[PDB]
Amino acid sequence: NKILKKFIADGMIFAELKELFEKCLINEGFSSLELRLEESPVKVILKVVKPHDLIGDKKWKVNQIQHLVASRLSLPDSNVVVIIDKVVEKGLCPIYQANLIKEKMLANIPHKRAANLVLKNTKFAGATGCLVTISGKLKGLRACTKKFLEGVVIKSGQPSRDYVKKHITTVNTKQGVIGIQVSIMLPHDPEGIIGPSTLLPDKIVVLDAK
Amino acid sequence: NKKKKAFKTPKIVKPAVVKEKMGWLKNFRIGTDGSVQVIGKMCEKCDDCSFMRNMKFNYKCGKCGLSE
Amino acid sequence: VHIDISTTNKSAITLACEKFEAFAENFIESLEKEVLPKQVGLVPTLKTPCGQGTKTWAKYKIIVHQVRYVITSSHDQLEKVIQFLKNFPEININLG
Amino acid sequence: SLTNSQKVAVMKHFKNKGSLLVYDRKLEKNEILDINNKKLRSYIQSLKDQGYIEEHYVWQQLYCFATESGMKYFNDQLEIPDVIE
RNA sequence: AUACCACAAGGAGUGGAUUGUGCGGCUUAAUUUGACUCAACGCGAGGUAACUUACCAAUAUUUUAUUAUUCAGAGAAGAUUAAUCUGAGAAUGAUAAUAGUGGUGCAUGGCCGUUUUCAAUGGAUGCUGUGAAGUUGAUUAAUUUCAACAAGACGUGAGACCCUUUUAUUAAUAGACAGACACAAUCAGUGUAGGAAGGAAAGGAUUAAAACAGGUCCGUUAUGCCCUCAGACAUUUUGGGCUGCACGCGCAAUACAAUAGAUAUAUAAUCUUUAUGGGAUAAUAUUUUGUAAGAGAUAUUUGAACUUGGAAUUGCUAGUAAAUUUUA
Ligand SMILES: [Mg+2]
Ligand SMILES: [Mg+2]
Ligand SMILES: [Mg+2]
Ligand SMILES: [Mg+2]
Ligand SMILES: [Mg+2]
Ligand SMILES: [Mg+2]
Ligand SMILES: [Mg+2]
Ligand SMILES: [Mg+2]
Ligand SMILES: [Mg+2]
Ligand SMILES: [Mg+2]
Ligand SMILES: [Mg+2]
Repeated sequence: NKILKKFIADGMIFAELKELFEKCLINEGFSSLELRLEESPVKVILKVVKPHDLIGDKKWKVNQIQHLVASRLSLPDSNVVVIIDKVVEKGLCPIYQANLIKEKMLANIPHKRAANLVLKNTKFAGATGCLVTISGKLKGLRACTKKFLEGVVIKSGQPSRDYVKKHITTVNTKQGVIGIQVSIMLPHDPEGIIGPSTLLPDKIVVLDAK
Repeated sequence: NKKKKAFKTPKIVKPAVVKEKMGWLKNFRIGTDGSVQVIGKMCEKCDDCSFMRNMKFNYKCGKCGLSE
Repeated sequence: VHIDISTTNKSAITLACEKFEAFAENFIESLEKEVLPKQVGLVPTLKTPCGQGTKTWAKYKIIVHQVRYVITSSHDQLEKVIQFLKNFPEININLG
Repeated sequence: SLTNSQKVAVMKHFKNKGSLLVYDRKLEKNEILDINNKKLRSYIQSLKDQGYIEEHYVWQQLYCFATESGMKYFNDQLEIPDVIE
């Protein structure tokens, strides 16, 4: 009963520390975060798409974040080590692909143009299919929704959970708020670097007689 | 549909702020020789600057609150 | 020397076993393997943020796996393995 | 409406680390530097209108980052023109 | 065609009494408010007192910037309990930020519910037409698999997959497949036999396109417009409310008794042989929690209606209904 109580408390730290990166790191486009807590330097690891801006400049962003994470957790400074890495493929990260729509919609480019660009990137990346939905006040007083489907996508059961990546972002505008949803279906690779290693249970291949 | 509360009673007045002029100079006396005659009492931890607040049964410090 | 393994997924506690069983039993000292049954937390909650529609409930869960070793050894024979066999996601609180 | 003694206690912390953690308790004092917590937040809110620091509020906590216009201004405040040793 | 949110064969109810709760009206200074066939009414995880709290009766305290004017170290604005420290901004304007459980879910996002124990849906090749366009029988929970066919192949949804119980044993692995035989074809369906388990092994979870002016601004540092600006439509303190009483309705707990009640050694023994069934309401006394009891607990007394309920209507096919117990 006591060992269950500890694992809950470190996760509420994780929920608060995730939404800081969604507010502070729009410029460089983080992909994820990972926290290691059971070592003497407790490890914060960040996967950002553009790490060459940070270590090339050597700004305070490596250090200002380092002071906050220890003072939040009441640990003294120089007890946390922050490690920065790259992201492998920019097309498969739906947080970066949805962030680009937040930039493009602010320059008054219409939504049919902005949705048509994000489908072309993942076709070069190699994903099998995507799904972008736009919803809200698009043309006046009444609201509607438009979805733009490319490729194939599976949305049922547990093997759906290994093969999709979705995210919800919103854009504020001068009249109303517009919701933005993006899904990305990851392709198979048995290396494990790019996608899930295991295979689909529907597809059954038969060895030749030889 | 909340509205302003109209009170049939007027406002109860607040006491006005006072400040005594040259209150710090009262603690010293000036002789005709030009020397200073000190009458107020300085607390033992803070003998250099601060004066003790003169009450009838108590002597009070404004910095440390030492009571005598 | 009671030492325990506490995890969140099955796959991490498996690869730590055959790495530890070959290194600790075959080389220096004996040991005992002990796996504890799982402990489950249940938070039954109502779905909608309203009281209008048909009232449905959902049950969330979180599982903890426990495998404990009971070893009696010399001093540095177990403590060299803590520095050597520290794996990445799992916790291993060692009680000497 | 803060004193000059504690206002330099704020600017000295921004030159070293550049970041500051403020909680949202309305009757407390900060442990790092002793200011009443409602007055300290109103001090940071007046710094934003000069543009020197940007803020982030999530999960009942404040996370503030100064900018290049602030880090230019803050080390210039404590600057001594000449030092003779 | 199909179905226990439809009948049929059956069985326990509800509607008739008492009480606990939610809705309507009414009353008052206030009895805060959303929802109204399935798809509102033990619903907002809304359980009895201060907070919660949006209502009434009273008290006390105040975020920022640009700029205009008057002050202000011959001490602004503060803290303390008239005299003691610390000490540099303040007061009224105007724009622009900040705040509101104040209005609009017929201005929005997100999260939901209902259709839905519904099964359909998209390119490409060929064929028909100038063109928009188009491609019967059996069986299955399922356009789920067959047969004939100007159609021949594919993809999505369903299925496959995942979690719990059961047999075994290295505890993470085997074990079930309609396998076997019979019932004239393929796809099926039924019966017997062996087995822990025989027909989706049993039960859940996940979950298409599309629709509703369905609910949610009183969950949110989600938001547009509008309204309010310092005894503020802000926030704090003390009492009173949300629970009141002529009256209509829905969901539930005990009862109308010998297939029972008290006592007990729980079949030692005994008693009640029809109101010793039934417990509402109320008094006196001891006592628990709380800043604060018409709140919970104990002894004795008082002992209501009630003897199986009009028209009508809900659920249910196996360890199911029904009855008695049990943690969070
Ligand atoms: Mg599928
Ligand atoms: Mg399925
Ligand atoms: Mg009745
Ligand atoms: Mg109250
Ligand atoms: Mg609001
Ligand atoms: Mg609506
Ligand atoms: Mg409506
Ligand atoms: Mg007010
Ligand atoms: Mg108010
Ligand atoms: Mg019940
Ligand atoms: Mg009786």
